[PDB]
Amino acid sequence: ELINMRRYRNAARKLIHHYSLNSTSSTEYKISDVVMTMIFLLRSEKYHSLFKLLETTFDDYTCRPQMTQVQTDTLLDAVRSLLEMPSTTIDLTTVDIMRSSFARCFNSPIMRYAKIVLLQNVALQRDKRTTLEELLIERGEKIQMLQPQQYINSGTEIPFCDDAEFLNRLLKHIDPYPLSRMYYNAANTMFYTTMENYAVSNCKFNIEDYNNIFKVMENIRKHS
Amino acid sequence: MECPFQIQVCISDRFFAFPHNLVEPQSDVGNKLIENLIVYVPTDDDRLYIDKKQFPKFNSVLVYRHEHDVNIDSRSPKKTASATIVYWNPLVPITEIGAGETRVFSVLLTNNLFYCNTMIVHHENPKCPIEFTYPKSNLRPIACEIPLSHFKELVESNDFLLCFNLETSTMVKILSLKRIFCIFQYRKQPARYVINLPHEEIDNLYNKLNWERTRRLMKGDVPSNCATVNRSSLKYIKQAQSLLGIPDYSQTVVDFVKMFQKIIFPYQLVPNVIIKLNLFCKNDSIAISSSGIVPINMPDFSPPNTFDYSDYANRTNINFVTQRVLTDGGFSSGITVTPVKYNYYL
Amino acid sequence: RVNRCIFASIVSFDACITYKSPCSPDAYHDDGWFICNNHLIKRFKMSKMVLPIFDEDDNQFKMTIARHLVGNKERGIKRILIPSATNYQDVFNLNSMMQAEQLIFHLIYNNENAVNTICDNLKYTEGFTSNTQRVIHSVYATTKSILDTTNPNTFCSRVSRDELRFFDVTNARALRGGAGDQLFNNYSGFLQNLIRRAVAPEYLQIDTEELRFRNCATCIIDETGLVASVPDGPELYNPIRELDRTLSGYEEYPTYVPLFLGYQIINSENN
Repeated sequence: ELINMRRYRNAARKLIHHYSLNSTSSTEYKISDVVMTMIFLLRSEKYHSLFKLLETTFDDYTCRPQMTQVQTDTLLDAVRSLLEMPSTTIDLTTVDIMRSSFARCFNSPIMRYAKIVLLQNVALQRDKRTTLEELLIERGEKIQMLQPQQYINSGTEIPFCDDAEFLNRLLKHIDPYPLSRMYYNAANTMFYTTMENYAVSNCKFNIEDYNNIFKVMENIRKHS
Repeated sequence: MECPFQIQVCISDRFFAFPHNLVEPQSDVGNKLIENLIVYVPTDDDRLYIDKKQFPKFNSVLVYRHEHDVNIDSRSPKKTASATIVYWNPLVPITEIGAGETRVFSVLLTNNLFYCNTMIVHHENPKCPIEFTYPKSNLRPIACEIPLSHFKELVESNDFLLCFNLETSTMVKILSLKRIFCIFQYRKQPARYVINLPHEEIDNLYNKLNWERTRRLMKGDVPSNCATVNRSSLKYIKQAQSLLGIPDYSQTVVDFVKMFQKIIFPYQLVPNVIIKLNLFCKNDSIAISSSGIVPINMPDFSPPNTFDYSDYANRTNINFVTQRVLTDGGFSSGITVTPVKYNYYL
Repeated sequence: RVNRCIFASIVSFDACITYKSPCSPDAYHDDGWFICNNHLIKRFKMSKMVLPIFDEDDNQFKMTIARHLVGNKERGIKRILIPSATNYQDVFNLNSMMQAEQLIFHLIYNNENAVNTICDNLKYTEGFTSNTQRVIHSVYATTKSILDTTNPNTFCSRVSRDELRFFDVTNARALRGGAGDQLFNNYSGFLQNLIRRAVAPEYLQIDTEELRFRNCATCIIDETGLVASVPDGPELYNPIRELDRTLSGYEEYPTYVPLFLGYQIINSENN
């Protein structure tokens, strides 16, 4: 055939993992990748729903599209089959994030060196932007209502494995792991989780203040 | 492997000892009986179980250890018309043919003899030796390479420990094992036994035995219900036992399988023990009436297209049922729903 | 990484008084022995050491061997290195050692009656079911899991020609030199393996070549077990400034007398 289906499959997989799951992967993505992905979606009849969704945002990029329950189910099935990750939560927030990101990209002009913009954009519910204190108080009110679940009172010292071999084997198994990769993954993961929760919360985040000041505080207190 | 046309092969379980009565002189075109008889054996050890006085017909007897030769191909064996030749449990390609007939009495049927002629002496009502492991008895070890020494003990004693020197090549180990197994199958009562070898080698030996019995069956030998059991199946049996079987029965595998044989028929389905005991090669069972087992199948095969799955295979139905069960149970994940699709025919 | 000494599991199953584990680090090695050198020198009169067998082609091959731990004036039970089944309790007065030691020794000699008596008497003590029951179960399980491997390998040796170890005394006239071959064979598999790995033969036969190390015997097997009494003569000595200045490193040639008894046969295949 005239289409490298495998390579376009790989490109679409990478881009969707980059935008939707927002996995730790972070590399430069060029117009080639988006073109390949759109062609891949258009080619597959199964993915015509996703293709139509992406196309719709070209004109108006400021709204969640209206669908039916069956349409949503089929869309979830198509996305799950594409990603080949049934063991994940991709219910609705994933789709909204993807629509927002593609709305930004398609309605963005050409740039020489990236844009590097946070995915805090085009939130839903059309709610006025809310403050941390207001939402925190409102939600804590619900939290403080009732319903604990376990009553551990006396308190036993935190157990520790006394066998050294059980520790030396673990050290041997875990040693080859590079520490930098682990730290980078964990940090990026916390960042993305906070970003998604905040975006759904429909509030105004601190781009380079709250997490940044937290890091600064840790470094200063440990150092000086 | 293309056997020469002068070879005659007799195979029987009771050939672990030399069959003196069956050895007779052969006549070539010279039409003169040849009395110089020459015999071959696997190892020098077997020489100590061949009487020179058990051949009244023959004038002179010469014994040799059958040592493999390379200068002579099996396609055109060397001919020595000056002496009759009779082999015994050969383990390498035969290379020497006596005048006229050349019988080969063996208890093992390798590939080298497969394409030769054959006269199997099948067996009636074999006993199945019992395999177990100690983890309370006086274990009686046996020299596997020379079982003929301990014939009286094998007849009388009950527990036995297969023991092999590291010298023995794989073929000789196989031959000794087959000897001892035939001895057991001829025993008056089942005998317990174990092997003092690493498990992988035991599996290799049992694969060899299974293929040997397959060749025997393909030459018309009567089937034997006694056979070895795969180690993975043994682990599954041990897990089932630990789950519910308290003691260590002698034939606990047979116990499980018959304990489910009691139910195979009336409910019309395979007991899952059999399924796990076994890609494709799907097993079934029968009754005198026409009906299969796994789906209650007809005697032909899996039907090609019996009825549509529109109401089930659609993603909407499976999703609705999944959401219903998840909401009712309070789960968030860990539950999988599959449509009832394996419906051959009711 | 894992120790392989039977005495390495010795524990005071009282839950109050601590227990000792004097086993040396070498007891973790799977060299064939099953005793830590400390316990070997403590309970028995043995001291692990190795002997290398070379050739004219400079090839390495070493075998296990033991050493005396008795002096000269000691007699009677003191001369016994490894007692027999009947005469072990008296020489070891098991009533004086820890109960776990007694249980282990009974298992070694396969004294089932002693094991059953110790178990059913230990049923009586208070707090037994709490933790002493599980401790006795752990000790018994470990002892079984150490003994078990030995019996097959000892049994298989007692089956076929691979290595024909004959304890026949050289120079048949000699002395008592009892052919206790079956008294050895009356030992448990662990004891048989230990004695085989402890004493080496005087004549050795590899393939067809013949090798000899000692002109006479060193120990001897008797109804009271293996006793380090040299046949036909007094026992050998055991050691346990100017002239010293002029004597430098001159191949000290250790004077302690190691074990030497029996006859061995080596087939081509053994390694």
